[PDB]
Formats: sequence, structure tokens, C-alpha cells
Amino acid sequence: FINDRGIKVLWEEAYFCPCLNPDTGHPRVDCPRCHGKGIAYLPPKETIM
Amino acid sequence: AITSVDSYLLSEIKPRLNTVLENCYIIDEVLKDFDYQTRESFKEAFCGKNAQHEVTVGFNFPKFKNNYEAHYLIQLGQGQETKNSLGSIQSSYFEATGDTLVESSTAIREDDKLVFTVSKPIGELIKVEDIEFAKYDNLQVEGNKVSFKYQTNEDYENYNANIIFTEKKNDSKGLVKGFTVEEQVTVVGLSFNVDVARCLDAVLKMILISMRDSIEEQQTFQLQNLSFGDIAPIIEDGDSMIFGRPTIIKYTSSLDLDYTITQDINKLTFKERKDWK
Ligand SMILES: [Zn+2]
Repeated sequence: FINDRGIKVLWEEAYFCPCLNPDTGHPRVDCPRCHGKGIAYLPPKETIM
Repeated sequence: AITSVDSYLLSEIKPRLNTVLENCYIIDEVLKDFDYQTRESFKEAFCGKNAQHEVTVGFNFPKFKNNYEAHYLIQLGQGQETKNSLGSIQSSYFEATGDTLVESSTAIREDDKLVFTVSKPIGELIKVEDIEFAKYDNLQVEGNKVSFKYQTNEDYENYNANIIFTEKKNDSKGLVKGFTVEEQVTVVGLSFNVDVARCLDAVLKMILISMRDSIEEQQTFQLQNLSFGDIAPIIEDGDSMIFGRPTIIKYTSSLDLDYTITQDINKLTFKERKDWK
């Protein structure tokens, strides 16, 4: 039922990026692994939702 | 004149912000008190000629989306009239004078005078930089030229100077009528990164300190006074919050009009008439 009704999506999993400032606790705005969001993402996974 | 503090601030902040951001050691000095990683990340992202991100400035209520990574929002505030003159006479003039200007110029020889040429008719000369003339020097101003005796000054035949002067509109009499107003403008540095908001605050305070010496707010917009708000989420229900710290800039300035007087009197005349009663 879900495979019939859902649309194909790419799912990628959140984790906090280890670029957070050890004092201020905020992301580095230049971080390449996360583009200023505090959250980095694992490689994408194909799923239907 | 009538004045628009918001448009002044926009016009003044944008070039100054650009010229600081293109100059790495200035930011390195401004941010010396911040955490090392905050400083280096800001300098890497926004600073220097290769900077891939950019800051932006504009008024509130645009119809389009802004650069919420770093944006100075300018926001015209309250004001009130504070001090009035008797008769509302702010000043009087014999010759309608425009804005104050400073221009670079060089001397040239002409007919055994030195002259400086200026782009506009000189309504009043305030200062020729680094020169004080004696009466022997026969200082004269005429049209858009300043003229200066050659005889003793031949060594200066190509001397480079700055002229501080003011335009003239026209040869007319009048009264400058008006009053003083105290007026507020708010500025906030929006960023979705809190450390960027804190750095934009520091940069803005530096810019305003530097601005206090400018001719614009030396002659007008006097007594700059700064107040600072809390850091808070400006918007809270996106995929992320947007933060900012407001600052309020308060200025005292004159609002006035040139009331020209057409009446002129150039001769009294006397007559005696006899009363035979
Ligand atoms: Zn990161």
C-alpha cells in the first residue's frame, strides 16, 4: 500500500556537525560540511514516502 | 533644509561597509576581542576580495526575499522638535548658499597668479588646506576659482591642496526659518547565525564611530546617540530562527526653509515740507 501511494524521495539523516564552536556553541559559518546550519547530513538514501 | 535621516544612513553605511569588508586587517582589528574561531570564521566567510558570501543593506518592507545570512535592515523611527529660535529665525544670509563640499585641487600659474579651480561656484570659502594667507598674498575668490599671488610663492607652482567650501545657489536675501528636531532610526543586523549577528553588531558600532567625524553629521545630524537592544529571534517559525540585535541611532538636526526676501532698499531720500498752520 505505501509503495503504491507514496512518492519517491531521497532521505538523508541529520546529525550535529562537529564544527560547533567549543565555547559559543554555534556553527562556523564557513564550514564546508554544513553550510552554516548546525546540522550535517549523512549520504542520501532512496525511500518512498 | 528638509532632511531624511534614513536615506543618509543608507548612503553612508553602504560604501563604508564595503570598504571595511574589502580590507582584512581592519576586521582583524575590530574583532580582536571575540573568540578566535568566531573571528577566523567571519573573516574567512565575509571578508577580503575573495569573500564568497556578502552583506547587504536596505530599508524594511521590501517585497522580495533578502540575504538573511547577513543583512542590515534600516528602519525609520520616531522624532520630536526640541529647540526653537525666536521668530523661528535659524539664520540669515545675503547670498543663497548650498551644501558644504570638500574637493581636491592643484595650484596652477596663470598671469603671475596662482589659482585653484573648483567644480562649482564658490559661495563661501571655509579653508584652503594647510595654507594661511597674509594680506600681501592678495587672496581673492571669483566665480568658481580661487586666486593667489604668484610673486613670492613660485616654489608652490604645482602645490596640491584640499578646498573646503560651499556652493552658492543665487544672489538673494532671505531668512532661514525652521527648528531643531531630535529623530531616531533603528538598525538591526539580521543573521540566522548568532555569531554572525554579534560580529555584524561590532562592525556596525565601528562604522558609526568612524561616521561621527564625517562632514555630513558634523554640519547636520549632530549629537549622535546610540542605544542597543537584546539579541533575540526576529522570526521563530521557519526551518530555522533568524536572530538580530537592534541598535537605535538618535540624531539632532535642523529642519528649515529659505524664505527669500524680495524687498530691497537702496536709497533714502529727505524732504522738508512747511507747515503754515
Ligand atoms: Zn559544520
